[PDB]
Amino acid sequence: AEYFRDEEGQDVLLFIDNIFRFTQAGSEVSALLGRIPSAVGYQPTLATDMGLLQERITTTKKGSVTSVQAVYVPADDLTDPAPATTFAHLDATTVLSRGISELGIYPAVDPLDSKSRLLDAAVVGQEHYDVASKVQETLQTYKSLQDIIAILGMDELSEQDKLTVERARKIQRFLSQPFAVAEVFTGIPGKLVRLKDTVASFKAVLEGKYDNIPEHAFYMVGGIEDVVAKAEKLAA
Amino acid sequence: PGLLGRVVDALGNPIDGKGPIDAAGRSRAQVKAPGILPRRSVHEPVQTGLKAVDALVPIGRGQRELIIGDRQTGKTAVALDTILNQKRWNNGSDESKKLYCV
Amino acid sequence: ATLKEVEMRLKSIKNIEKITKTMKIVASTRLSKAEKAKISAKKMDEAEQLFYKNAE
Repeated sequence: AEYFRDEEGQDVLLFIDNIFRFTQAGSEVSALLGRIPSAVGYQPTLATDMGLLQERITTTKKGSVTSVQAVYVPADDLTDPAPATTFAHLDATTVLSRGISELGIYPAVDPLDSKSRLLDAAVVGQEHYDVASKVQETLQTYKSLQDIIAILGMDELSEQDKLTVERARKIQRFLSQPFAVAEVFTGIPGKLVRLKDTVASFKAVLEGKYDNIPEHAFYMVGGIEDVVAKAEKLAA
Repeated sequence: PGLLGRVVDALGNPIDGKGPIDAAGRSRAQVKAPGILPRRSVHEPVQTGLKAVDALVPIGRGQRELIIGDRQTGKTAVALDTILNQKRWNNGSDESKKLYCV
Repeated sequence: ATLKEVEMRLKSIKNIEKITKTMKIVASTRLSKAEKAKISAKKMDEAEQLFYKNAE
């Protein structure tokens, strides 16, 4: 990658997989190197070693490298030191959670646990920001109310809350998109949805201009056109 | 005094390359804390420009209040805001109101 | 783990406590309206019973 970045002077798009294996590997040979094991058996040089890898990857004047690094979070405990050390070092975190996968939502991305450096209102544009801010509040509300729905039921919630819950369930399955590489896994044609188009389509939903659409007509759709089309299909 | 506007590495070399450091001493880093008698009670305000911080947990000068919080919540952003507000007081010529941030 | 499974379960119990607390208070509020109604209703009933009793 350095050769590409520097000498060929081109942009790159690095990918490394799975970087927990990188941590783990170093931990093992640390032990063999005779160093007194550090916390949760990780190498005592973990920080600097991770640091050397990450620091080496950067966008210089010479080139630009867009790394995407997979990380395996052992037993989905991000509090474990190996993910936690990596967690700081990476610019644009994305968490893929067991629960969301289990909900049958593929991507498995955890919506309220996805933070990116560039997400700032100016950077992504005010409209993008505002739309996404509304999504975040709605989903977070849905989660807070989820416990209440669990014991009390949905009938004891506010009228406003009940509409918010209904939108949240719709939004939850509006996230679903079938992958192009899961024309093998699910055999459902993949979708590439333009950024502007997504902002617009989510805006409509939030405005409730599709509160006459059933929940399953948001499942594994694409754009706005698709939400409507799958509603018509289901209606039959 | 002259380390203002210098991004320097730990050694002391400018890593922003703003040339040789203007400095009036080189001092040991193993230097000790100021004695019981050399302290005075804190009472001089400092305003961080954050409404909640300034009212709910007011901060004074020479204070050592922790900022302990959840991982990568742009923890540094909350802190950085304090530095920015110091521009208002700093711009002024009253040396009581000049906080030279590090 | 032990540690986390304890903690999540304890959190559940805490949340449950909070909900049962909330309900109990709200129940008291709701109860006040209920009791008021029951008085008025019972008074109304007594008039009908006045006929039935006296009638045999």
